[PDB]
Amino acid sequence: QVQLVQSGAEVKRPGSSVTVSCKASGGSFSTYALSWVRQAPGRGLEWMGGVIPLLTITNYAPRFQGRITITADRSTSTAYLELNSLRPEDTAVYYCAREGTTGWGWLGKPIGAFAHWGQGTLVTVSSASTKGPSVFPLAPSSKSTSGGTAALGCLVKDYFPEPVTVSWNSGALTSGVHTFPAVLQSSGLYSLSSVVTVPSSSLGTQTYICNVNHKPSNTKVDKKVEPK
Amino acid sequence: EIVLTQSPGTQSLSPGERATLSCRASQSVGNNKLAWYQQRPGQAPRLLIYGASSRPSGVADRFSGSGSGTDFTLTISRLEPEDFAVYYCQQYGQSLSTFGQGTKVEVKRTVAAPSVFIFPPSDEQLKSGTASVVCLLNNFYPREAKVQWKVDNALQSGNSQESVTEQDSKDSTYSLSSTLTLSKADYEKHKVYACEVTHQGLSSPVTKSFNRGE
Amino acid sequence: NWFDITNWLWYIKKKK
Repeated sequence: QVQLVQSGAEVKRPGSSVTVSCKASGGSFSTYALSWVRQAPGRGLEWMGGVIPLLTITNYAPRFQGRITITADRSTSTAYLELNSLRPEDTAVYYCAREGTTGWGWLGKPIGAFAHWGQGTLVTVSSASTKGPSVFPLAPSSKSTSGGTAALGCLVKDYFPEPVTVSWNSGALTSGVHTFPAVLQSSGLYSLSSVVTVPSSSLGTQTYICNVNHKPSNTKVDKKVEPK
Repeated sequence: EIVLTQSPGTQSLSPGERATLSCRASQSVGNNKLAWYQQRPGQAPRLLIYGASSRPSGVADRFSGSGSGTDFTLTISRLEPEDFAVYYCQQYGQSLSTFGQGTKVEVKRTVAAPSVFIFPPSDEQLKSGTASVVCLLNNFYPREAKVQWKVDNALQSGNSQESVTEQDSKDSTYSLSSTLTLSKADYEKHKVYACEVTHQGLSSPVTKSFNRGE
Repeated sequence: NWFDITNWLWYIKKKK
């Protein structure tokens, strides 16, 4: 089975160059085309270019011609993507993809289309430094106590880089939970919120705790959210 | 460069219904080298069709591709729960390969007005010198919604950001969160903080607000 | 078309 494994996420300063790797296992490596496709947050897929290892023949999209270099190391079945003069607009998930083949096995006739994809590599172009978030409570309104539904949550603000994961009551509470996509502030730091709706009548008999985890800064906070 | 147009960009359909997605090319696609991919949130794309109509082994046969030249179509005979995702077409008929902008197939459901909640800044944050006010628009449909922040009836601009969740897998609704941020000093210069919401399910704008220090 | 090169290569090593 053909598998593609990419290198880990990276934070790069504006103007620098980034190199992403993609190691293939299974099937042939030298005679099948390998391409790189990127996807900026909330945007569509964009083909950047590709390479055919055996002939060391590259093919770059005009938009990247002059800023990109794709190479392949046949000795380790690894393909590389280098993108220079990075700008914030280059922040995206970069995927390597190999064309599929016909019939059984994976050494059949090539189809051109991308049948095999790597897991993707998030490249963040920023001047920001690693920072853990502050976790603030979003206390349930005291204007709904008597019956009805109440909303409460946690504001996870000013962290870098992505990601952050949030759970409630150590994963025991999932019903009604909404954890929003982070937004990028003018400071270059991220902020996100997580909320949950629950019966107003439970605010005095049940404890609600948001578990926030930001591995890069080792920020692991369990914030108890209660009525003010 | 061959430009691929996928219109509409979104299709709201019900489970079990048939779906036909269009991909129009600005010029003839050589040898019908047109592919279709499916992509779910947080996942890598998956090849569904290649060569305009060929389906790789493993891909459900409820997916079929047709067309040639500059007119291609992906057909989903009957939508299963896992078929609600984004679909991209791609042409590789010439060295410069291009993708369409994608079409999101989402679940159509009855209109649901948002339940609005406003949250004043926490005492903990205020102690740090900053004040973030959060507005939550919960469980609404369709996705289109608008939030306007007003401070002492003054419309705000440039000091807020918002984001929206993926369609809920269980009730097919969306939720939106918006944060208004000011320095503690500026926060203390105003009294009324309000979030005004507009949505198809609301005959008139809904406003939630609070008075600072009350 | 660059995307047709590998198909051609396939036929090559398959013939001789």
